[PDB]
Amino acid sequence: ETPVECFEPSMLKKKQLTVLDLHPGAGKTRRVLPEIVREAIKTRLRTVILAPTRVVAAEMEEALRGLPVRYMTTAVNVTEIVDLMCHATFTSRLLQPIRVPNYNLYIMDEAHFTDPSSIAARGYISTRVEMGEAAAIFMTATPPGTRDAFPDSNSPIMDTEVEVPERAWSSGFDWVTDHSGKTVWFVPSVRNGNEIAACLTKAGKRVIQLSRKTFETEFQKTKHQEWDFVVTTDISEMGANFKADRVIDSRRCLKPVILDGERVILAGPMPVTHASAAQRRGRIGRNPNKPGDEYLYGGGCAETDEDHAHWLEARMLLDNIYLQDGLIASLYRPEADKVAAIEGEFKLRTEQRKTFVELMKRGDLPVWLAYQVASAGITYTDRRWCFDGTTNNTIMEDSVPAEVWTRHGEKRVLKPRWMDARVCSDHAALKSFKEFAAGKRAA
Ligand SMILES: Nc1nc2c(ncn2[C@@H]2O[C@H](COP(=O)(O)OP(=O)(O)OP(O)(O)=S)[C@@H](O)[C@H]2O)c(=O)[nH]1
Ligand SMILES: [Cl-]
Repeated sequence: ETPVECFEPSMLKKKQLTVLDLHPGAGKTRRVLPEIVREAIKTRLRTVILAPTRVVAAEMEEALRGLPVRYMTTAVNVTEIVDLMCHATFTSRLLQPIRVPNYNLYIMDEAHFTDPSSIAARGYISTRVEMGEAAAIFMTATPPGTRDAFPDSNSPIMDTEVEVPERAWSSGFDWVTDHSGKTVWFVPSVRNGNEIAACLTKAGKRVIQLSRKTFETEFQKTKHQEWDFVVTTDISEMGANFKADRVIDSRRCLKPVILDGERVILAGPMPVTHASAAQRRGRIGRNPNKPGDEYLYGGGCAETDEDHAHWLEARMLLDNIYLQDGLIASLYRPEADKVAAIEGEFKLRTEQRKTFVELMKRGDLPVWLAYQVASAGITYTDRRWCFDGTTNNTIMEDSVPAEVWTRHGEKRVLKPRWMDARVCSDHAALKSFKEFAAGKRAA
């Protein structure tokens, strides 16, 4: 229950689940993780290590060099004693009709990650631990329920609430561009990031944008002194290391919300959680001999309620991940109260379960949307639902209805039967959903 400040080998005994909240300067990846891994190899424990991103996974692979650790960059079925993969890869593996190894040790890094695949992985793991099959270590500086937006750092951080631009500006924010150092700017969305980055670029700044779809390749560009701003969504809350001296934090996020069980809207921008604010601020103050890092933030914090879609989507995943004796994993208890749904409420019959996973893995659809289409009895290749919805579900592209040529040869207005705002959030999202609706892409 209570987080612990340092690793101790008793945490590796079955039924133990520990939240490890390491102090600044502890060297989690380079010092603590190899100690845990060596002790795991020592006691012949089948172990998996779960990184939030491929960037962190690559950092772990380096830190663990010379140890028998196998890094699985993709969710392909495999079947030397320590596996390494991303949270998302792990959950994708759980969905395959192949049993995942009987790991007796799970190590999850940046275990505060609130994406549905991470929530689902935490529920599966905590269930395996509760059943005496394994031990688990959840590593995070911001465990569930944290209310401290201003935790300790290696060096003191100068915190100041300011007006943070939410749109492009032409004047009135000279403190933004008068800065001569490096700034990480957290924005609530890709579209907002696009508008802010363009404005900084117009002002002569060298900007790198980061988001979930681009993160691995664009994060590489940060590894040099060749930039003035990183403009990033919340994805950089999950262990992204920057050499910066300032964070500009909107303190805002978008929240996917299922309205009346009929549609998903992206509500907000609204205040971030305390954990998110702490992690954003946590990009700086990291050098104990470099004072003066600055955290400029645009508003207050607020805690999630039950209307956030990711926890329902995690239950949709876990209901369709088998265990022995037909068992269904529960959410990790600190998060279980974020949904009203019970284990099994979303468990689909075999053929519709298969379509559900196809829409997610092949179709790149959000979990909620994939579930609506699968549970309606629609097969994966039937794209008619993308066009026969209410006019109220028309997706707009440049202030006119978006239009798609189907592989059958008709031009159709994009009007999905179920509307999930995430498929048309940004240009990259829409482009993908358009290719999906065109029946062109079976991936
Ligand atoms: N390039 C480089 N960076 C280091 C080295 N040791 C620590 N750092 C970086 O200094 C920062 C502060 O270290 P620390 O407080 O221990 O954070 P940490 O997250 O536990 O450190 P780690 O998991 O990345 S090893 C981190 O960003 C860490 O990556 C090092 O040997 N080389
Ligand atoms: Cl993103």
